[PDB]
Amino acid sequence: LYFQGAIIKNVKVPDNYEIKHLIGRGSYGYVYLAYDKNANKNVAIKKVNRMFEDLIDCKRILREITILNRLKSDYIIRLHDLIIPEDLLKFDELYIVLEIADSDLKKLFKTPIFLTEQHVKTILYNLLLGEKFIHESGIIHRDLKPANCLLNQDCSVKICDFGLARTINTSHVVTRWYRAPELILLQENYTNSIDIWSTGCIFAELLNMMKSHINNPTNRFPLFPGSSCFPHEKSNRDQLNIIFNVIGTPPEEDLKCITKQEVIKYIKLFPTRDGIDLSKKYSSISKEGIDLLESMLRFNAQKRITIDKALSHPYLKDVRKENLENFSTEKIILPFDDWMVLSETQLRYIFLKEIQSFHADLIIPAKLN
Ligand SMILES: Nc1ncnc2c1ncn2[C@@H]1O[C@H](COP(=O)(O)OP(=O)(O)NP(=O)(O)O)[C@@H](O)[C@H]1O
Repeated sequence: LYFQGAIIKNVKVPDNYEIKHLIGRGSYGYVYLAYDKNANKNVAIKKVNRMFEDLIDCKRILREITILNRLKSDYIIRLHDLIIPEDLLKFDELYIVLEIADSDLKKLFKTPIFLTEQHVKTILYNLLLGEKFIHESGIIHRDLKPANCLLNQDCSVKICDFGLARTINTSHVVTRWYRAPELILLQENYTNSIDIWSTGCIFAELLNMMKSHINNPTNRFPLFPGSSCFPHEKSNRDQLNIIFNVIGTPPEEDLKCITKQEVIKYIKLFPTRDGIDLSKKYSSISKEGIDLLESMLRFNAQKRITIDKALSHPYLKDVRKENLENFSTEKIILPFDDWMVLSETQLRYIFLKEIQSFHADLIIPAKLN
């Protein structure tokens, strides 16, 4: 006769944080509502377990933490605190304290509520302002999806979950539904256009919330749900399949970017087909709206609409705030680099320095230098 309210049990955090309840979960973390006595505010606390088993996963959480700690924007979720581990040399857990948000787009999409088109617009624009800041800081998030676009009741969007981000120069559930084809196809280089693609996918799901497109909330679906999310060739073949089913086999101009012969030949062996007509799928929105949607979802990363053009797109004139597009921020420097293979030792050092940024007096063990 166990109590389900024993989900709070595993969460051990300094006494100034009062754990209230569970709010959300992903493939890596469970996150909890908590009240902070010292700051007088609600916060979110992400707990990540088993964090040195796999070192690729370890690096992931370091990247998430180091990025958010060096970002300063109302459109990116704030890093409120990092809790000192009790065992500084052998800790396998980490408590990440974040600015709280009311919700997230994945939750909204499941709720039995309908949005107006102004809502859709307000939200997409807010998302794009966030992506702009990510760009101007010389980062590509690389894994934008409904789960990591947090939402507040006033329609403001806060981006999170930067563990897959890259800089501009075990087994888990893995969602490939918002991945750009170039990424699916594993091409050498890529730009922020990768985040615009993801934005297009999200936009389709924002469009689903209008009653005139979908009368019954039960039946809102992602645009590209091809890949299976549970544990390279087959998963990506299905994800590439469904993308072509929607936007079409690509034309020759789109294939000129590609470097490797075998990839072109892989592509070319998907039977030629035309897209769906998205105007017919989303037939309550203007031709401008559909233009914005179709521009974000171009196979050609080069022809895909840019952040700046999406912000200034006529479909969003009604909500645009050119005042907020113009800000000044520098390219952040991360305390490690993408290529760097790093030891447990070295990764524990960098964690503790970040934790030290929030806790001035923390002393890093000599063993970890
Ligand atoms: N600051 C926050 N405020 C409120 N809810 C949050 C916050 N951060 C995360 N959540 C909720 O927790 C979920 C998981 O967060 P996320 O950062 O994706 O965890 P993760 O497992 O570490 N990353 P992923 O596996 O890519 O989802 C989100 O989809 C939200 O429902």
